[PDB]
Amino acid sequence: MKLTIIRLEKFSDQDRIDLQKIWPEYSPSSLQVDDNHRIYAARFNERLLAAVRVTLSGTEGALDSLRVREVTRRRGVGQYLLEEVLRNNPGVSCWWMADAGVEDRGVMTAFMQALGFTTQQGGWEKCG
Ligand SMILES: CC(C)(COP(=O)(O)OP(=O)(O)OC[C@H]1O[C@@H](n2cnc3c(N)ncnc32)[C@H](O)[C@@H]1OP(=O)(O)O)[C@@H](O)C(=O)NCCC(=O)NCCS
Repeated sequence: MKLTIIRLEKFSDQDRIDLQKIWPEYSPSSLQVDDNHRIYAARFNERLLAAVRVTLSGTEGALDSLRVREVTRRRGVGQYLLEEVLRNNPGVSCWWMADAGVEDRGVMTAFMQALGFTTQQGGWEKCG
């Protein structure tokens, strides 16, 4: 079982629907990425199991939003994905994770602490 993390360089209307299924509060924008704003899609067996948006502004890593499917509250997928990103993106020493006003942040921080992130003055930081 390997989580296939794909980079969303092109958005079909099929992807469009499933993305809105992951973010039911998000009105369908243009869905437009660049070499900095990089949206990665973790598809486990063809289907979206997790979605994360990382804005690599230069060599700085800004992690905004991350949603794994609700049922996947413990299946390695989340940490696997985060580690995978940090293992395939070298040089980026400053990983900054936004809180995004998430209320499941209690659970999120528990995930963060057990994975290897620290909370500093308004968000999670991982310099390394
Ligand atoms: C929270 C969430 C990431 C758990 O997803 P996941 O892919 O199962 O995460 P993992 O399986 O990698 O993490 C389980 C590990 O995280 C840590 N952890 C601690 N508390 C945890 C918790 N309450 N839930 C999940 N992981 C937790 C542990 O180290 C655990 O390791 P273990 O399985 O060996 O015990 C998933 O439910 C999710 O993404 N939901 C929220 C998406 C969302 O709405 N986010 C807002 C973006 S605005």
